[PDB]
Amino acid sequence: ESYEMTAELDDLTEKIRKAHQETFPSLCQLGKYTTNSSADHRVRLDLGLWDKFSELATKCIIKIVEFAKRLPGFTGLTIADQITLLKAACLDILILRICTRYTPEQDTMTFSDGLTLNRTQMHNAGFGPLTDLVFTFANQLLPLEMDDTETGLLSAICLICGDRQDLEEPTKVDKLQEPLLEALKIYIRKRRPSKPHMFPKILMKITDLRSISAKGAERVITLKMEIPGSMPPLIQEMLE
Amino acid sequence: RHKILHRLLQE
Ligand SMILES: C/C(=C\c1ccc(C(=O)O)cc1)c1ccc2c(c1)C(C)(C)CCC2(C)C
Repeated sequence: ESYEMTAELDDLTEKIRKAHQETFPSLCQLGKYTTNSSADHRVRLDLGLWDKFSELATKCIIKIVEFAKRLPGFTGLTIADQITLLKAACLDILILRICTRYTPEQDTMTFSDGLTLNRTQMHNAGFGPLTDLVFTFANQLLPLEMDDTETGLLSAICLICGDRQDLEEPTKVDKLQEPLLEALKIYIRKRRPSKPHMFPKILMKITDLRSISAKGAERVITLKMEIPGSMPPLIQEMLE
Repeated sequence: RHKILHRLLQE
């Protein structure tokens, strides 16, 4: 019930919480809405759903860039490094975000505009063979009971990763991540003083996200062959 | 090249 003072980290923690909430609405504070598109059986790809999904995906990528620019120090890195970090973690952050909007009761996920799709629709919107993997991840994430602070910190840790290849100032990146790592650990103990194992458990989730995002890249190639036009440009650049 | 991301990051 007692904790040493950590004003600086507390402050950083507050800034990250706000960056996330402002760049990604909460599941509760939003009006959910559905669609009847190919909601019953699975199809190779439902273009109507894809249209909306790729649009929301483009917008969330933009939100993630905004989130990045709100992280103390991020803009202090070279533009090259900013781009490298964002390209390396964007899909991971996108997957984490949608999974935190999973509703197990109805087996659905809710996008930032309220669109709520069931598993079959998520599959038909473009998730394809990655659908069950993603739902499994979301189901296993719920028990961690992460809030916006923990989610934002995890996204920030994933993004500010000095291990990414081709960084101009990897060390400078490592320097930025440490406070975030420290802040997440302390904040976790704040909420759960009994679960001293929640920190490593949450950190592990990042590696879990990677296994899915690594496959997402392959899904891009397949999607390119299924859709009539070009892959939305921003999605192209991020997975490029 | 990442004309989109550059642009979004520069401003
Ligand atoms: C997980 C995801 C997108 C996404 C997350 C949150 C919102 C929101 O509005 O809140 C919108 C979209 C996503 C984006 C692109 C791709 C994938 C998932 C998979 C895993 C299917 C691989 C292929 C591409 C098209 C790169």
